[PDB]
Amino acid sequence: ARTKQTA
Amino acid sequence: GAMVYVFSTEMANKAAEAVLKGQVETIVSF
Amino acid sequence: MAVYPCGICTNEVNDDQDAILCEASCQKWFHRICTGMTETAYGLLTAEASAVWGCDTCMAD
Ligand SMILES: [Zn+2]
Ligand SMILES: [Zn+2]
Repeated sequence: ARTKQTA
Repeated sequence: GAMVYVFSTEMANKAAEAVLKGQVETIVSF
Repeated sequence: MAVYPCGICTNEVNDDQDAILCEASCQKWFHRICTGMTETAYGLLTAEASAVWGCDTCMAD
């Protein structure tokens, strides 16, 4: 899922 | 992969707790 | 003025905040805290390349 933690 | 598995917050929270306990399986339906 | 107003609180969703995109439907960003999502659920969803999240409103639809 797309988060702010996504690389 | 092409599949997309859709989580609610409730489901994600529950899944997360189970993952920590080593319960990683969920049964696909539709 | 916010570029990505939180789907719940309406405050800007910054890059240095835990936040998730409602990819299920509405495509708003939501602060993790606003959604009631745990840190662990947030890390899990991040790591799940095939998973997407939907906000409560979108999932109810
Ligand atoms: Zn918010
Ligand atoms: Zn939504």
